[PDB]
Amino acid sequence: GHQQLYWSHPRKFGQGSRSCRVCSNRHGLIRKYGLNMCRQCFRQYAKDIGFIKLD
Amino acid sequence: YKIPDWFLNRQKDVKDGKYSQVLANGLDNKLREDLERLKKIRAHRGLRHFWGLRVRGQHTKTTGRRGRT
Amino acid sequence: QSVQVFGRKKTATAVAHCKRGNGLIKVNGRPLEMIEPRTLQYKLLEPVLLLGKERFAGVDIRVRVKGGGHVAQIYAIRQSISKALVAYYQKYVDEASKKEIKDILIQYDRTLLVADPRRCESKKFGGPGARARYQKSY
Amino acid sequence: VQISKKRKFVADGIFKAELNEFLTRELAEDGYSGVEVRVTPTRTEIIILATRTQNVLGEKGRRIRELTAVVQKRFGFPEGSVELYAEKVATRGLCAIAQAESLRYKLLGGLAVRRACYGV
Amino acid sequence: MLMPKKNRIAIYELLFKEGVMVAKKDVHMPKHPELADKNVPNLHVMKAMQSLKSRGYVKEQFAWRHFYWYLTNEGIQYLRDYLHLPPEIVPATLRRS
Amino acid sequence: FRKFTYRGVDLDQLLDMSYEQLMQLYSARQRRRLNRGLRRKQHSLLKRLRKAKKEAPPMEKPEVVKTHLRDMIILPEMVGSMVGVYNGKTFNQVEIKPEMIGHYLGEFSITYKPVKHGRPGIGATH
RNA sequence: AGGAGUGGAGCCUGCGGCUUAAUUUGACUCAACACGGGAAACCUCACCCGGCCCGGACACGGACAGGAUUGACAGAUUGAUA
RNA sequence: AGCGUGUGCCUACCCUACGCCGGCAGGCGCGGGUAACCCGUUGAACCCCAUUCGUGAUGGGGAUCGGGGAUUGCAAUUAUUCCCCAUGAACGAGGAAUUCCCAGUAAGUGCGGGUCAUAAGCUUGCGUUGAUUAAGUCCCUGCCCUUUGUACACACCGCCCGU
Repeated sequence: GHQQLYWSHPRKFGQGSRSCRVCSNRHGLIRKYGLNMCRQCFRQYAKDIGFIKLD
Repeated sequence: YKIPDWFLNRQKDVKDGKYSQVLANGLDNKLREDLERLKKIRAHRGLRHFWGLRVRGQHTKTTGRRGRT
Repeated sequence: QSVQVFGRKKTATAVAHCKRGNGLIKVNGRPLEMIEPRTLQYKLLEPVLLLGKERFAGVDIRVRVKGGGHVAQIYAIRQSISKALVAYYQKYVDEASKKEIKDILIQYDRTLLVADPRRCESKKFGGPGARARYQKSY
Repeated sequence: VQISKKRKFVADGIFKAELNEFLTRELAEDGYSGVEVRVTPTRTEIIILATRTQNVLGEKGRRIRELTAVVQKRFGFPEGSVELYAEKVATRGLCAIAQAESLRYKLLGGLAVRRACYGV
Repeated sequence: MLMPKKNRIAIYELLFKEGVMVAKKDVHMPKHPELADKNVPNLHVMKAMQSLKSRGYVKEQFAWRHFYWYLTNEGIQYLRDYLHLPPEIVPATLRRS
Repeated sequence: FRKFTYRGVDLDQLLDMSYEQLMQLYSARQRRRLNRGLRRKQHSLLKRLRKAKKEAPPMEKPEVVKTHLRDMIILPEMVGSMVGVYNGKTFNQVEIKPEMIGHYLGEFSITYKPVKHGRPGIGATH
């Protein structure tokens, strides 16, 4: 059953619970500051987000 | 003083119920590795204890060359 | 108005409120050579052996001395006393006497006015620190 | 909803990037150039700078209506709290987005690549 | 297809009453932030409308994990050709002059 | 020889005579593990143990039981009673004794066997 | 004519062929080898002791009231409250 | 110390103060913080200090490896988890073969971030203690600027000669 199985012994370290918000991919995730992008998509969109390379 | 004694060497220990007295020295390493019960319980951690392997499991090939040599 | 820069060095600071008052001989409020770390305790005894007892009867320097680090907190007391004498003499009589005691103190040692600019530098790529690199295999 | 300043700024940047990408692939055929967002008390405007605005607004402002509806329904804006406009860019020849799109549509539309690129 | 029919009829009714939506690209997910509270569990509802627009005769517009659907004349034409319900049940598209 | 006493304690009553000392004379290693809490699926090993202890009298091991389950037992003293466990690809049993508190029930499977050694030559091997 | 920090004196991982089942996919000089942000019990594992749920717009063979999919620890499968 | 992190839109898996007192992180309560506001003047700290060696296999540094209460994890053992009793560790400069490095640098040392459930022996940063050597050269390994030779141009891992 759905309610007899869900959240029984908790997924307190779920790794398949997150994905890139742009490409639905699970590796290279950047969860810092709530970005939730993979590192490649973040490098693609960093200038638009507001991160810039000063040093 | 009825203090629960965490100051001693071996509480809960096998081969003497209370903190009693036993004779002859030169055996402290043996007293920290009780050879009878581990051998009789047929344990693989028993082979760790007895063969000289790592009952906790330090890594041995180059590092961890002190501990079984 | 109020001109007050007190003494500071590296990290530590001896806030030196200069005004008229008792002005007894005290470092951290404590006696002449009595500081607990016991390492650099002579640095203040030197000048007061030249002028006399009358000269420090009206110079209250109330110091808030905060900061960990010997080379910081020490070597800041010398800066603080140099500035105290400088300001006192400049404001009261003339800058010629300030010229003279500042001359002896500063030409005596350069390192009051100058601090060490050296500071920990940034860590870089592919290495345990700033300059070291990770071992390269072949 | 209370959120930290770092997270708020990062989420604002994420919203700008997602909106830019969405309407880029939506109306790049209409000479899309850029988007700007102005957040002011009760007024959150989205300005779409594009070379041609005839199809960006469409007829009777149909396309602008659909864009506002989809943006509001996706990003959770309050109903009627976001109004997105569309204004022309004075100098189309100094935007690499517009000119790269123009070169793409000259290449797709049929032209020698050297001729299209030299015209651009 | 992995779809029931009762929720299917309910989702056709909901799609009639709304018409233009934006959806995320999930299949087995019953917790979608912007498409909850339809008196029906959200898994069947959300996948149901995704399949309603993704039969093979209606277009889409999608990226950044989100489906965008605007009511073109293909949407209305397929409405006519498949459901055979005339638009005299007035949709949300005949307003805002 | 003759039977050796269990620290002079009495096991005649399950609760009043014995199991009074949760930690008084009993060590760690399932001192708190038994008190971690409870879940489902826990009582099946104990049920099979009660079957294998009731249907089968002592001095006579029961039929083969082969399950992996590694569980928490509110008691780690189980005299005349063992959990015959299938581990790896094979089965293992250990002769139990009424001196149990101070160890685990899963540390008896040798799984770190010396893996196969090759014959490196042709090139340089040191 | 310099040295300092010793891959062997004070905590593991990546990779290259073979125990019935393990040395689990790209990369092999610098410019591969805690690199794939790759610290994999499930989940993105896919050399795992055996497998079950689903697939269908285009031409298709068996042309519909059961043609059985996932919920019992007990007298069982080599694990498996399928 | 300083760099930083920290929670109710799928984050009901945030950072924690204070009181639980078996001996302090801690399973129970009760508060603070969407943060220069609370953790925090950064919750079992460095270097130092008559536990002390007037010399050195000792007190001076950890040789497998057992306990007292367990941070609380579908397993942990087939990677989570916390001070100590002196039974000695080749206990004081290291096979050919080599890597990195010029001052707040090497090295020692710990602390954050990412990964993440506190998840690190990884990496990415940050401080803290803090040097020995050198201000040179083209010997090795290579690079660049010129002249020169070439039978090479797939460019010397080239071309090519004779049983």
